[PDB]
Amino acid sequence: AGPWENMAYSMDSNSINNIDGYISYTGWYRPYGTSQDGKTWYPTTVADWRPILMYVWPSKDVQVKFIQYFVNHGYENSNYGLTAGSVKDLSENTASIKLNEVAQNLRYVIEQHVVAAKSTSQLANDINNFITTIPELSKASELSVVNSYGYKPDNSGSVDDDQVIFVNNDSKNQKIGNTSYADSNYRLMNRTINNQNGDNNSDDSPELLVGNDIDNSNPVVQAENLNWEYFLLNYGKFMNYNPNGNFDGFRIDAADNIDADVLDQAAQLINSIYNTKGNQANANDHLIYNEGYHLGAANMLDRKSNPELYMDSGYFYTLENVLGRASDRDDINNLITNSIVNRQNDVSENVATPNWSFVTNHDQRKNLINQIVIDDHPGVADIMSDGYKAEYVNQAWKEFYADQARTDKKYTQYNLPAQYALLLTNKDTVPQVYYGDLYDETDQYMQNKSVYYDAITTLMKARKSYVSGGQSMIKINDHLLTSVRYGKGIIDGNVSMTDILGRNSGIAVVVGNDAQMANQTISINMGKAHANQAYKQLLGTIDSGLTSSDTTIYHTDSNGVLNVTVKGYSNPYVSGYLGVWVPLNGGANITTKASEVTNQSDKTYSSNAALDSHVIYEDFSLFQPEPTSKAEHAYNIIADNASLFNELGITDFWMAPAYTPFNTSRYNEGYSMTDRYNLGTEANLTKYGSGEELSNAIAALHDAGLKVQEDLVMNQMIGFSGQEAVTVTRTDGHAKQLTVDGKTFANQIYFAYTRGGGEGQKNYGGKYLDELQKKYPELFTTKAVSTGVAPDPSVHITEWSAKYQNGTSLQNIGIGLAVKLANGDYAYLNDSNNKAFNTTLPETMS
Amino acid sequence: AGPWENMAYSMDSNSINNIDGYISYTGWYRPYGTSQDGKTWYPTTVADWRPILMYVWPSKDVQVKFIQYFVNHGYENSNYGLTAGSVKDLSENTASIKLNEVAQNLRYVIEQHVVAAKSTSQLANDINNFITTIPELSKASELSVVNSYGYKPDNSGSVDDDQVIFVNNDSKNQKIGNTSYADSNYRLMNRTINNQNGDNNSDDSPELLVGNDIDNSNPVVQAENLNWEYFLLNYGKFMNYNPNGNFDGFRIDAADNIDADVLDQAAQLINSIYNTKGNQANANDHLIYNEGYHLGAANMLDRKSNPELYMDSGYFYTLENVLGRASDRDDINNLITNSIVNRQNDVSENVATPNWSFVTNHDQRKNLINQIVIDDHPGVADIMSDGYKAEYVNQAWKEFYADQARTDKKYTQYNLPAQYALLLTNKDTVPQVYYGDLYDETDQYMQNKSVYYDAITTLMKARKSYVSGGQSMIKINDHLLTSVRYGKGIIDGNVSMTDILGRNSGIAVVVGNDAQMANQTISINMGKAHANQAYKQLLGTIDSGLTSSDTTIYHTDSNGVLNVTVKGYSNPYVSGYLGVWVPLNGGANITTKASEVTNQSDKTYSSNAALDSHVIYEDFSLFQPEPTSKAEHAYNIIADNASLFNELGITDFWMAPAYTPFNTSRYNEGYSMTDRYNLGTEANLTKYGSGEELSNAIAALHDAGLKVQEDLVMNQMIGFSGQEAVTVTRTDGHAKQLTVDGKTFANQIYFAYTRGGGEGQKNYGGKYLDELQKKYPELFTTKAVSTGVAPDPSVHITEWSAKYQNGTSLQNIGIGLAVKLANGDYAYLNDSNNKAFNTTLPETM
Ligand SMILES: [Ca+2]
Ligand SMILES: [Ca+2]
Ligand SMILES: [Ca+2]
Ligand SMILES: [Ca+2]
Ligand SMILES: [Ca+2]
Ligand SMILES: [Ca+2]
Ligand SMILES: [Ca+2]
Ligand SMILES: [Ca+2]
Ligand SMILES: [Ca+2]
Ligand SMILES: [Ca+2]
Ligand SMILES: [Ca+2]
Repeated sequence: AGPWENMAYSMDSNSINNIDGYISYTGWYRPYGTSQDGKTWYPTTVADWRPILMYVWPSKDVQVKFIQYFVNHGYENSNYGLTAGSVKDLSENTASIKLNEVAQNLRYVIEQHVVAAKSTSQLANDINNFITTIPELSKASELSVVNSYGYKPDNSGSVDDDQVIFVNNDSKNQKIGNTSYADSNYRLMNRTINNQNGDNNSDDSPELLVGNDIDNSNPVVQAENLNWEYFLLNYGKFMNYNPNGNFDGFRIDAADNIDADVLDQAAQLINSIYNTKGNQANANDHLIYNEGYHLGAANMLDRKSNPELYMDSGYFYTLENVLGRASDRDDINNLITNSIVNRQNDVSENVATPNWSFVTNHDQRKNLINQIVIDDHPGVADIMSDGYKAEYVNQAWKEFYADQARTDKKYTQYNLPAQYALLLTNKDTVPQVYYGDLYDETDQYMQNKSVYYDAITTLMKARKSYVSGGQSMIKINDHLLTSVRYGKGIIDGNVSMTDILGRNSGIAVVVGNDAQMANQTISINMGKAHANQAYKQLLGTIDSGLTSSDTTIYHTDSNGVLNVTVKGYSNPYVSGYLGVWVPLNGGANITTKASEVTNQSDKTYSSNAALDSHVIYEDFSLFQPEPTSKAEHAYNIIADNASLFNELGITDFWMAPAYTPFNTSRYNEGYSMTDRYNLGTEANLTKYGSGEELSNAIAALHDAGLKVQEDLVMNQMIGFSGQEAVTVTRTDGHAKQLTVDGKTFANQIYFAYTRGGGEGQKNYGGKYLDELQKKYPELFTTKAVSTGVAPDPSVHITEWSAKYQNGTSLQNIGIGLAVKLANGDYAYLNDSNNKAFNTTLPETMS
Repeated sequence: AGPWENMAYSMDSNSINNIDGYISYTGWYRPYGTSQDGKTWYPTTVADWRPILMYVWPSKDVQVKFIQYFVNHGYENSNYGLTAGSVKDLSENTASIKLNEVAQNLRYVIEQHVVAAKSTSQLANDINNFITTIPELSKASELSVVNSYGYKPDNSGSVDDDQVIFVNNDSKNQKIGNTSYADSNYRLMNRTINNQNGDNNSDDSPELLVGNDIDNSNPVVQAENLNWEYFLLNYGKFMNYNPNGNFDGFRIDAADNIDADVLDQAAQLINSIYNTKGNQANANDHLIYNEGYHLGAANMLDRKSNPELYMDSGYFYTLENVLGRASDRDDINNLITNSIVNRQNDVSENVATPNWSFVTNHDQRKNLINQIVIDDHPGVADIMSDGYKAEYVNQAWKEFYADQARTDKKYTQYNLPAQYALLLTNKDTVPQVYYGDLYDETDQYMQNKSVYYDAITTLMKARKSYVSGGQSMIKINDHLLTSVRYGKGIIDGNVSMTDILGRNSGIAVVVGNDAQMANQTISINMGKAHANQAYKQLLGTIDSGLTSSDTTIYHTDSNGVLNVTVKGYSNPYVSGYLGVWVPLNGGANITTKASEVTNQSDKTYSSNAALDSHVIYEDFSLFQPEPTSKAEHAYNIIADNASLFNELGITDFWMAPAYTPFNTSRYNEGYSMTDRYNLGTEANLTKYGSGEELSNAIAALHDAGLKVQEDLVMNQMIGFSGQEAVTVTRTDGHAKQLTVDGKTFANQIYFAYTRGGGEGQKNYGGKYLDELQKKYPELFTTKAVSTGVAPDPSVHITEWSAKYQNGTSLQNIGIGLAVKLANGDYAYLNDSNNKAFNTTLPETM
């Protein structure tokens, strides 16, 4: 009958793509009919949908660009007045009447193309491409700082300041819109570390990192975290896999970036289940160690009587600045002082902050490799984002291994054996060894021992026999120190009486960071307990590198003093000097059990010989490849190697984030995850294997006497498949509004991917809360610090959604996708579920 | 008779150099006797002094290096066992008794040298040089971040993180020491901007910049600032110079970096003398505009009913980002939205934050020059500090002038005329013009006009005749806007009825930033008050540059619409487009006097046509040369040119900081000052001239109808000559303790230069406080925000000292100079002035 058939077949979701009642220019809809000429109109079936952009545009300008793009991409018909020449002079200043005329004729030429191919598929590509040319309909309008003037890439590989926060919006003003289903009374952001009570922001630790940031201030979320944690502490049991395949504790990821209440609550759950507060015997069996690069966390943990191990990142920087650099190395004395533990004369217990320390972790390998890529692509701003490429990393790796075998290294660490020698002999710490320093981490899992394997395992194994007792570190000259442990039960170097175990243990580590250091003879006080004793050299420096096979027998005088002679070397392994001496009669195990030290009734963790006896092993690398068979699954190899890890004195196996990875994430490593409860199936493996294989790995490790921790990731999820209309504001990592190249936006409706969770969340979300409330009522009557209320188990989270999220890093969708009428009213589809406004549609559809 | 004569001739200041009782390894003392051979000793005269470093050292290792350094610099005698081979094997592990034996023989050899020549002059240089090799006795021990791993230089030219703060130290522990004369109960640092009350650090604005930071939280200092301000407000009268040579108000330097009590009290003073609060007629005659690069100051000043003008630094960034960049210019639209004032349809009065705005100031020119220097010397960390050289700056200037003349500019601003076109036509601001944009600022003052003189002054003069009424800005395309003023007394574009002054004023500025923009015709709404009216093009673009002599007569239709045709151009002056139209029958002055607009009884400054009638002129460049004659003094030239400034419509003459410069400061410009009250004498000229010459410049400017502001500089002084023993901690510019390459220090005695002030401070410090206290008692009963205490005029500051200071930027002296005994007790000289400890000297002394 007429062109009114452009109107939607119905004014509801059955005919009009929408998201919570809002329309998107990228949406499609089913009109009543279509037409290849103005004269004949065919009604649409239920399978005939058309892009909204054929009918509506955000401005007359975009409408002109729509015409101009399609005409120049094959949709011209001089009979209808459409050709490159006929449309080149159209602009926003053309009368509205004419432009619509032209637009109405273009649809005809489109339907012509649709009919010839019997398909909208080519048209779909042309719409998608064209959208890419319009900033407000594509990602550019999100104002990534990557495109800002003078932006430099960050070798972390992510973009701290590309964020939007989810804000409440219950407006009755249709120009502002209404997303009340996504409203929240919580979203208390930056309640991080000492700002848990919002009254001390001295750590300045940001809430937003990457992905969908989880609102860990919401009591229903806080309840779900406990459900999740409880699931993982019983993983094998609750999954009917190996009944001994359960995690014992947690590596807490991004503990500087979540509401700190959830640290209290994870440590409360483990105390409720296992009785850890005031009982180091039990607490040492359920380690919780927090990832952090903020020194203030050590204040907080000491304040809370140490519910979690603090990460001694200051010492990592010390290690790299003093020993790792090529030149301009820092004062050798800083190794004595620049850590959470001053180790000049560490001759006490229960005084240091319980802490874990490292030479490398998976993030520090990431930063260095990314740096290599950045160096090979100067002036390319998107090299770590939209212009990131795997092949660049492959090339940086070939550079990394080649640089690693050099003496004058360009990118890799100098003095890595000395670094580990100090780590594995320091008192008052739980040291952590990195998988990628033992194995070449891009090859299949544990298939290539690195150049540093022999030296580190030599030190790891020696720690079991020699590292106990007091500690003393002495600066010998400007580039040379000794660090001495006195042996089991020996408090200090003036102790004369000891038992057999102490007598035959203790250790001297000698470290220099001047490759030109003059030959010279030094005196090492080993302690009165070690007078007239035979020592051998566990590990020494030779021109080509390192030896563990010096057959000399060294002797202490009647004062426990050992004289050795040391000089500077320069080789792939040592830039300076490295030398380690242990008692000749030694070898017996000297680890301390919790029942041999005095329990501290007012601490969870307490820094002493028992806790010191522990060794954490980071079991993965982000650059670990995908396996090509069942036998290359990390879980399976880990099961078969449980005894090797125990031989090395590892007691605490930090296992990779096991969760189902978003399949387009950069490393497939598990932090970018779609499902917190699905740790792999036969049909859908993770990089590491299947959940059943995980439960066997954990069981094998327990059988070798080790405890296992899971990377608990409360900060964010990535890869949700469902969109919600959310009101957002462009912010920085700290959730403060951000202006980019003079532009910003606030309180705008955004079609973010926010709803999902997988079958894992559907079937296990909230499943144990009733059981937890029965067994542990305290978890749901203890008021959280930041909120003043207890975790709320009366709601189960079976599917995530924006009401449970603080915001998201930019998703590359664009900010002007929501359709707005000429007067600025949002278009809207009213029905039973969506009652924010009356139905309000563009004229062409209405 | 023997080595006991090494002891000091007396255990007091008469024979031992010291600072407040503390001894320095760099000091000298008079021993009782000296000897060349260990056998004969000659007693010393009053003139026979020896360096302490010949007798005492901070460690055995430095004693070793002292021996080794002097033997290898010509103090060798094999008869005395001193030769290069005889000393190379010494080390801190040599027995102390032997090293002291060796050191005693070295003195004999030193004394041999001292007798051969008849002088300790060569020994002085050897000592001085030697100290340069010991980190703990020289500047490296200060932990300058310039030397840190990975340091990059800052084109500001200073080092924000090289600071120490002065802390209280009244200890009876001789290992901690005692500097209680330097104690204070104030030193409330970072009470800056919105953190005046200590409860809102959201601006995060640091206390420490450079030099000796003045503790503007101290009530005695606050009272002295009032004394100073009152002196400057009466400069010519109180100096018996020209009786009309007095400043009228202030540009306030580093307003973001001083306790904000001090902004209140300068506004209070102006109000007490001149009755400015609630009276814009008086207030506009006594402008106080605040230097600021922090947006948070706009809120503070709005909260305080605008006692000072806010500095619209946001808009300056917008100007450089949208128009001045070579490429990737920001959205033209930002010129409408990105300033303290949104100018889409600015059709109101008394709403906007009273503000001053600029295209350039002397600090932005400096950052750019330094950046040229840094580009010219990549990878050199000290290039802006110890490695700074004027010759590099000379080279940068040859580059600046050459690049300025290019079309493809590498360093200088694109579209500078259009920037000033927008600045000088914007409503709701007091615009500020930069001296260095009208003149080639490295030449003698005003001797050389720049390439931009004709254009800026054309717009400047035009403002007198055309710029008034409401404002509308309209984005025409992605790279092109019009900004329009409707003329005197015309509120908006819909007003139809107006007097003759309105009919013949108003102005259209058309600004494009796309040099390849297509030729196109545009419509400009001039307002219903401007229908059927002839227009002339005041300033336009031509292929080679700018015209202001287009003879074309343009006409508006019956709605006030002006149709012009514009395109993109590319030449040294325009990258994009610039075009300016005004009514043909215009020319009459249209500035507004305070009495024509409604006074705001609850504001000091209010943003309306009278405030908008003012124009600030920054009179100086840091790179101004030294004059070579009397005729070349900036003051003398300013007096001869007062009519020029008023012809340009300048009403507010921002005068350079007139204080006596520290004679080795970088620009000699007056911010690095030794004397706050001495603005130049005939025998000791500042760069700009003599105080008497300044008074005649001010009077000439007044004679031309201008008001004159002095750059008021309360943040810091530099160049004190008196040292004090002060207890310091290494900090960043926010007074937070800092670690550098893993090192820090805290509560350490430092021999800082902190005492001075000049005769100006002696003869005028506190001089008017009795007068002020009787005239304006409120100044000394109003309690300051930060301290809850009124300024205290019962102590006069006639000499500055560390008790009146927050701290200092690193003075490049060293931190381990104070002499420490083996047990860590500080050495000390007890006399009638210094009673912190018993006298306690090294054993040799
Ligand atoms: Ca977070
Ligand atoms: Ca992390
Ligand atoms: Ca229990
Ligand atoms: Ca994949
Ligand atoms: Ca991104
Ligand atoms: Ca360095
Ligand atoms: Ca600064
Ligand atoms: Ca200050
Ligand atoms: Ca300044
Ligand atoms: Ca010149
Ligand atoms: Ca010139």
